[PDB]
Amino acid sequence: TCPFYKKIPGTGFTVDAFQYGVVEGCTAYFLTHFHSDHYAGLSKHFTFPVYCSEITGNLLKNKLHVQEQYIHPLPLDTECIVNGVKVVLLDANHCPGAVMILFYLPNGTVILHTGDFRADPSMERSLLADQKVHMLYLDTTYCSPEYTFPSQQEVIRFAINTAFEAVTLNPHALVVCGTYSIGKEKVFLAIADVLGSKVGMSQEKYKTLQCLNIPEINSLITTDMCSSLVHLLPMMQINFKGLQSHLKKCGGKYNQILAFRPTGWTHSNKFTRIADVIPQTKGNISIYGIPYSEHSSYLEMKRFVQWLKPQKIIPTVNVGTWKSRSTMEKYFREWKLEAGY
Ligand SMILES: NC(=O)c1ccccc1Nc1ccc(Cl)cc1
Ligand code: NI
Repeated sequence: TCPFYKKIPGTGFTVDAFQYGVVEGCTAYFLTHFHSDHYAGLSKHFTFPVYCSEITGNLLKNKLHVQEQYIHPLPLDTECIVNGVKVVLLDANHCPGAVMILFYLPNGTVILHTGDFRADPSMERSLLADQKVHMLYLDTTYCSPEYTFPSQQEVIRFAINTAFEAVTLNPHALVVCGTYSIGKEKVFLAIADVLGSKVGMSQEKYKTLQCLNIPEINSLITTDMCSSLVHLLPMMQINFKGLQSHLKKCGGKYNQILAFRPTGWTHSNKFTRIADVIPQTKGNISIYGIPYSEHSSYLEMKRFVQWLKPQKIIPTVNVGTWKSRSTMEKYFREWKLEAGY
């Protein structure tokens, strides 16, 4: 059974609703981004129209093998008509190809669905600037004031400086970066650039990256592990056992590993500043957890909502518990009161 918060009222549309079989009355299925919790249920045998970004469409065709006849890519920042309803896709500042969707209902109601997003002041000068939004379907992943983390720029600066220092001190050190989905590509691209290397990876991960429309990508990545001093591995392998095993396979080219695990928020954010972050170390292996978020912090979310001033908010994350739901509702009321709205 499809939950109410994935249905767009007054339309034949659903958002990120592929795991419920045939949804009654749904004439078009929207997909905000290529993360598995959102595409769950899509496969090569799907036979209904899917609306999405160009990048998401590349991944559907090449990774999930969805037939081309059912994939409907739309350009960003452009008014489009879908089954008689005006829609716009906006960049979500999440992972590559991730969008927010604006729906202009026949009755005059306007709905924004954020998908997954990291709110930014630049969104205040998108096509959102024009008009009023009645309903906001909101990515509430980190809707609580304890959720603080640095800018993506500060986190990248830390990674680049850490990697460049380590490898300049020891030219026989290998850098390893963990991954389990698209998103957070800047971490490994920025480290490789400072080291004057391509990023080496599996054939499957190389395929995925070739779908993302990243400029000059052929100059940045490779399947030839031997040529590269920055390697990607599955996130599950970023531990002392997994990294020891990998070092053995490199045939005496390297004698040290510096590894990075990009996480979201962790509790160590409530104690430590980014500049003060230290690794876990065992012998010749060191592992840094870095707080590289592709979701809004509490403060970024609050600013966005107080700027937009929607009439109604519908959370799409943390909706499973009464405690979570009551906590979010109390923050929404605070924000409204403080705004003078
Ligand atoms: N869920 C809601 O819609 C809501 C509930 C309780 C109190 C306020 C609310 N919505 C809101 C908050 C802040 C702003 Cl700026 C605009 C709308
Ligand atoms: Ni996501």
